[PDB]
Parts: sequence; structure tokens; C-alpha cells
Amino acid sequence: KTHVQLSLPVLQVRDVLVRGFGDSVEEVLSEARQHLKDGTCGLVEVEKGVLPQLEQPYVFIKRSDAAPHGHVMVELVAELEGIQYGRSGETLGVLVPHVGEIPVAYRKVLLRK
Ligand SMILES: Cc1cc2ccccc2cc1O
Repeated sequence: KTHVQLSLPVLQVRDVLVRGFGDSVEEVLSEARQHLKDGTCGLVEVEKGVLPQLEQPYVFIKRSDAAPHGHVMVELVAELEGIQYGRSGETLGVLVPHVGEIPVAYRKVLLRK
């Protein structure tokens, strides 16, 4: 299937133990997809002061369309030193590894793989 319904744990940036997916745009998009597939991916909602507390390159989920079954359709866009790889809609948040941190909510998405 081109898309997958996921419920992502929403984490507070100060709880996150592993603050990115790796060291290159291609690596972080790769790792993000593997963590999504394995159910070990979290979401941090972007506010003032969040991104400087996480590691570049960043992996964003962005709204890909204007919401089947409660799930917003999203796709992955990476960012390194102010350059984005992909073009999409509004940021829903930044993806990070999940290693058992307690979430504040769950965000239902329909993810383009
Ligand atoms: C991102 C992503 C998620 C998946 C979930 C279930 C099965 C396959 C998947 C492949 C993917 O690239």
C-alpha cells in the first residue's frame, strides 16, 4: 500500500532521549521510515525553541492534502542547514526515535511511505 494509517506518540522535546535519526538527509529519511515501519517513531510538535533542542538533519511530517478515518494525510520532508528535501504543506511536527518516553497525546496520520 502507498499509504499507512499510524498513531504516533507525541513527545515533549525535553523528554526525547535520541534527538534525531542520523547524520545525512538520506540517512534520516531512511531511519525515519524504518522507525515508522517498526512502531518506534515519535512526534514533537514545533514551537519556538524546539528545533534548536533537536539534532539536524530534521525529518518533518507535512500535510500532503486537505483526512480519511480521522488520519491527516502526511509525507516526509528533511531539512539540513535551512535547505528542505521535498516540498509539502504545513508541518505537523518533527519525527524522532521513540525509546519508551511517555507521550502527551497520539497523532493519527495517513502516511505516504
Ligand atoms: C514509512 C513506512 C511505514 C511502513 C509501515 C508498515 C509497512 C511498511 C512501511 C514502509 C514505510 O516506508
